[PDB]
Amino acid sequence: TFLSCSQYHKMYRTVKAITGRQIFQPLHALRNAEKVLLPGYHPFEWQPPLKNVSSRTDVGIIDGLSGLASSVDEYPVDTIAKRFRYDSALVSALM
Amino acid sequence: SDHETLTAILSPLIAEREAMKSSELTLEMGGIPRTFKFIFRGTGYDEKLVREVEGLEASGSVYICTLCDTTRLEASQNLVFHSITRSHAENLQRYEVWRSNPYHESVEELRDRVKGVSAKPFIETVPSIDALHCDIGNAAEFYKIFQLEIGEVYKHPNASKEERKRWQATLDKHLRKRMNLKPIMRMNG
Amino acid sequence: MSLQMVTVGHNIALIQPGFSLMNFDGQVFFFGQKGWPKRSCPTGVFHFDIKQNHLKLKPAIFSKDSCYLPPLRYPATCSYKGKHQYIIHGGKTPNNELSDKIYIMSVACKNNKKVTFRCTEKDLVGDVPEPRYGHSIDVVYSRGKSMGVLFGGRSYMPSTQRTTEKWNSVADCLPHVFLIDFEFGCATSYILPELQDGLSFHVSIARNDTVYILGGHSLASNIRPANLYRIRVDLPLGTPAVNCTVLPGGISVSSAILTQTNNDEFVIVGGYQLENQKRMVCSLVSLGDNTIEISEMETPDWTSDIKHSKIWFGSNMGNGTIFLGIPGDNKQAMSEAFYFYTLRCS
Ligand SMILES: [Zn+2]
Repeated sequence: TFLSCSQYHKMYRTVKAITGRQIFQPLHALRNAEKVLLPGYHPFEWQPPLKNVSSRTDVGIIDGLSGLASSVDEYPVDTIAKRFRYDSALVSALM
Repeated sequence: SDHETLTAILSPLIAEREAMKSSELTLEMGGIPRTFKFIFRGTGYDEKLVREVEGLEASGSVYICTLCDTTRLEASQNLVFHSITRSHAENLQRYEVWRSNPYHESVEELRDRVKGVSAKPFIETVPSIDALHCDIGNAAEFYKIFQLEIGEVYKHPNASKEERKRWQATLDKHLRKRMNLKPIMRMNG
Repeated sequence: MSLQMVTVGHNIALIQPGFSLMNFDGQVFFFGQKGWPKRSCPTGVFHFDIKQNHLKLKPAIFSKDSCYLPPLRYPATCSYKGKHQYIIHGGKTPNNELSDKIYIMSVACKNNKKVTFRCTEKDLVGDVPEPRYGHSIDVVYSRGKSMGVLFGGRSYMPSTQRTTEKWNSVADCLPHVFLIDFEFGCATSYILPELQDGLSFHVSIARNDTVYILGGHSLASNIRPANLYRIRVDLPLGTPAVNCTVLPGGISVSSAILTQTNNDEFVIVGGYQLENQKRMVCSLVSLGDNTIEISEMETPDWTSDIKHSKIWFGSNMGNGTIFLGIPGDNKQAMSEAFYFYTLRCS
């Protein structure tokens, strides 16, 4: 429903205030169930392994520039880009 | 169209994409762990992008088909008899022939030899046809042929480029009088 | 010292930072467009002809037998004046690969200001240097022969430590010296034991037997050293020899622009002082027989748009003349992203 967090919290608190029960969940409980659904959560093994590829399986958001050094002597860049890695999002979509 | 930043961002992704075409994947899928292989088909590029990254020139060329190798002028004589004949590595080696210029040919005769390619292929693809822009381009072309055929120019050609705007106006007005259509230019689906 | 502003052609888009201005026969030429060569001119090299502060970038066709070269974006260039020709090595393709091959620019025929260039692909043998950019080549003579000195610059990681999270990162080449024969394209590296730290975007002068290097930008500590180094090569009929000496009285400058303002007399225009300080005050160097003297040049005028900008770039047109370019204005939105200037030295 594309609802922001704050209004979701208000909905939560007034539902718990009206009915006495607890049907919605609080927000920290939301994020700690969210982190199972991004890329970068589950262990896996590339075999035979991949050259030029960091073998850690705890990769979520990194910057898209790949740490492209960018100062006043080099080529000027102006863009922002965020990305996963390919295998990370691939295993997350598979699971 | 800013080619520099686009290359410098997307090249890690094409590095990883080339990397995982020769491996197996192993992970726990609800109980027992299982394995995987992959086959990729980069297809969902429109027409302009695949003319821009695989190594062709801009759109208004003479070599038109991104699959076969024929002149635009050739398709007027022979209509339907070609086949797909454009790999990726072939465009790589043709780029090599372009940069080397072995036979010391002209600019023009070499461009006639290489069949259009004048840039390094940057990415891989499979060759195919996009459906959406096929439909949209056909609709625009039929809109063009109606705006023509109201002007009756099969009998007399080459009128001014103002009466054709008038025929455009009367076609939109009449079709709104017979099908009740709102007038727009960016031809939505 | 005479600044002047300059009007712009219609296809201004071909100018980018990291270009190259070669100067053939009193006739300037432009190379290193942004983006691949379009269908309107497949070479990429253009007539940089300028008249009454209006430039008219006419194209330039090649010979019948040249090798069509991609736009290298930060090459090493120098003047092999031995039948004038230029040398191109290194650079950076638009796909951010890095070639290491050498390209030699020469002329075939000039008939009423319509010129035909001629460039040749040159491959190397021996200890080929790693493909890199920002470095500096220079030619030198001794004892009736000539050789090419090549001082290293920044490059990518090798094929092992290059990781897909740090893919575009960059480290200096190991500060060695490369000597190159162009009669056959022979290569030889030498480990000089006096220069230790890496350096890039330095300024190189060659006076017929000796090569002078100043400025430059170290990466490892990320500073700009205040020194200069004299390199004496020598060409006996036996083995060629390398030698170096640090010399005091240097400056810290990074990515500046040189020009031959007079016979054995040069000027360094400003660059960057600190990581945000663009260097404004320019300098001049008298390059004597075996001495070398840097000195304060008379502080030429700037417009407010120059002294309130943040980055510039440019190169050496050839005769006491440099061409200079800054990006557009964010608070003065109506722009074609770039504006330009020209400095003379008479
Ligand atoms: Zn075809």
